[PDB]
Amino acid sequence: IRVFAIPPSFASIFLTKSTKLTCLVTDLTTYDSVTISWTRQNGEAVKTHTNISESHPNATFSAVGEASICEDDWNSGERFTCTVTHTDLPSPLKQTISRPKGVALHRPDVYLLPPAREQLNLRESATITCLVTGFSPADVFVQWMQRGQPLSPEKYVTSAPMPEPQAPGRYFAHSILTVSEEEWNTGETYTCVVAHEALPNRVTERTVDKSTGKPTLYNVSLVM
Amino acid sequence: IRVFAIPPSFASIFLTKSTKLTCLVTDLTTYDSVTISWTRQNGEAVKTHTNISESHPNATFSAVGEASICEDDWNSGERFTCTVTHTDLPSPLKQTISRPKGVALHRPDVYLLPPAREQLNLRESATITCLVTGFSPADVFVQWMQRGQPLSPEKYVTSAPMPEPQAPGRYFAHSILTVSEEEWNTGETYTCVVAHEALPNRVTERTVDKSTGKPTLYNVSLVM
Amino acid sequence: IRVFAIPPSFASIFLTKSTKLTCLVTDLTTYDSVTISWTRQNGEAVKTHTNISESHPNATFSAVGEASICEDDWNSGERFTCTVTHTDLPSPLKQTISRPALHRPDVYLLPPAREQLNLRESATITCLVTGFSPADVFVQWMQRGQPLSPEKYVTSAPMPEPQAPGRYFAHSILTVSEEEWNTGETYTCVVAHEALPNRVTERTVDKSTGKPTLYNVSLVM
Ligand SMILES: *[C@@H]1O[C@H](CO)[C@@H](O)[C@H](O)[C@H]1NC(C)=O
Ligand SMILES: *[C@@H]1O[C@H](CO)[C@@H](O)[C@H](O)[C@H]1NC(C)=O
Ligand SMILES: *[C@@H]1O[C@H](CO)[C@@H](O)[C@H](O)[C@H]1NC(C)=O
Repeated sequence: IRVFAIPPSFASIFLTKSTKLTCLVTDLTTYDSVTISWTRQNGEAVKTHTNISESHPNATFSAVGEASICEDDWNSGERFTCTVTHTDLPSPLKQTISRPKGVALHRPDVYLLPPAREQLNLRESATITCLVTGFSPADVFVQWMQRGQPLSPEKYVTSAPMPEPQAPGRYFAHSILTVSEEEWNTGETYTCVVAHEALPNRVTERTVDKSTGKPTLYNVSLVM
Repeated sequence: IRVFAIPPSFASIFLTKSTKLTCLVTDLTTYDSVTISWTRQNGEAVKTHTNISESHPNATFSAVGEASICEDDWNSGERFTCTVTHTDLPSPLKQTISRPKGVALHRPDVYLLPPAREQLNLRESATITCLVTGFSPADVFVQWMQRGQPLSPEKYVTSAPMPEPQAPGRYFAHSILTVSEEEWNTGETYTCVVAHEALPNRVTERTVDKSTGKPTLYNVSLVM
Repeated sequence: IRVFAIPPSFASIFLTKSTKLTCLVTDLTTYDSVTISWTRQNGEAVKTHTNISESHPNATFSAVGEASICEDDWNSGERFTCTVTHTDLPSPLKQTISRPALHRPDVYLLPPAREQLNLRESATITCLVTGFSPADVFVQWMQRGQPLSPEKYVTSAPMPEPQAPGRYFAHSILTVSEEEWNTGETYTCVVAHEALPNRVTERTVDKSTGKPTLYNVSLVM
């Protein structure tokens, strides 16, 4: 008898802008016509929690409860409660979840690092790493665009926010993208956008192409 | 007694992120006891309002109503209805606002333009000019940010979007920022963010500095 | 019960060089048998106003008065008056108009951004007209001497300048293909504004406005 609550984080909002919060019911015996509800602080009602899933063939419990909310009732501090009643535990169970205010917010420095000359001199495939350093709290959304056209998410891989070594309560994350290096010899655009809550407009874009940190070599200084 | 619907445009529900619909009435007698009621299509209860304007000099009056809603509720077009009831009206007066759907969407190709070499010869004050072209519908937002932090909202002037010459349904707007010749000749990178309802993260940005017209491989100088 | 005129602007003089006075009536309920009378300050007669107007489509009336007066009395302030004699009024009403600091624009053209000459399909040249007062410059665009069509450029209105107190700015964009602008193509923009001494300024940009003309560096393989 556990009831968990999976909330929507910044990666889940910003990918969709359609905040849906999920109440997970697990650890019972396999009974049908489950009774769950999603309620506010003031006891009202929401969208129905359709798309019930299958149960478990290892005989644990499976029920989800969704509700589509819009964002300001999730940030202002309204607690959202999933209520659970059934045949095993027919007593009213309350699982409350909200957004836990009381944490700082610093802005992510983003550096997009171009592929190293050891990697390119094989001429097989290059990987570009967007480094999203310095920020707090967690839950950043890193995604990649190839000149105003979002790349397929089978291609990049974002890390998880692991806490920074020398910085106190901050984080970092990474996101690598494997370009075929034949596409990097034309060297098009490759911008990395990073959606955090502490930015001014909440979206930062950095870009790197084949000639970005290249210094000037041929300093011709003719004098007369 | 004329009524005016001022629906929040995309500029207004982007720069505050606090969608806030308002409606006004002019040509009204200078008497107290205003009621301006907002409602939905189904008829729930909305936020109240205060801060009613003072008298007109021409023995007339104007009253104002402010509320707050959700953004998906705008994009769903629940035509919110504001009704005037007073001790000087003969009849109920009303307006129904919505989202005017039935429109295309198009991407603003921002281009940031660095000042004319004629103007960095007089040596007082440049004018950097973000050109925001190609979009549809109207109502783009442009904001200038120098080194993360935003510049003062009266050091730059966005125009109003005007229909582009050959392409029919598209528009263009401009925005100019004035710097002096000492701020430009250090470089400062001067970002120009463009907020528009057809961009994937709804915020794009460009940047220029005085080393952008350079060819940055050769530094061909010339001394005397 | 009002009458508003359409006085000549600088764009109304300079585009046509056939300056004219026009005035329309409003808030008057619809009727017929109206007379509008264009009349000078000292009362002498004018060009005979013709081309009678129609009713308003909002249950009211409009009426038009035409005239063609040359520039010396308009630039000095002949307070031109268009009298309405209606049926709503047995009191005929005289509505006068007039032509009421002077700085000069600094036209700078700006050649298209190098981000735009990678698409190779459109380029936008942008005649920035900053500094002037009063409003309503007339900007137009001449290509190789012969003036370009009025459907290949736009121009905003004046909009008051950010830091300057009572001075304006304007803009005008002219769209060319990349094959046009990458083959020479002088593209003069000419501002027409009264506080200029000659009353016209014109400036030019081709592709080669910036290479420094002593040296000429190339990058060969
Ligand atoms: C490039 O040449 C200029 C021309 O005199 C010289 O002053 C400068 O030191 C050189 N820069 C570098 C990085 O070598
Ligand atoms: C580039 O050339 C300028 C021109 O004098 C010179 O002052 C500067 O030091 C040079 N810089 C580099 C990085 O080559
Ligand atoms: C320099 O001049 C030569 C001949 O006039 C020409 O071939 C070359 O293209 C010029 N340089 C550039 C960058 O166009």
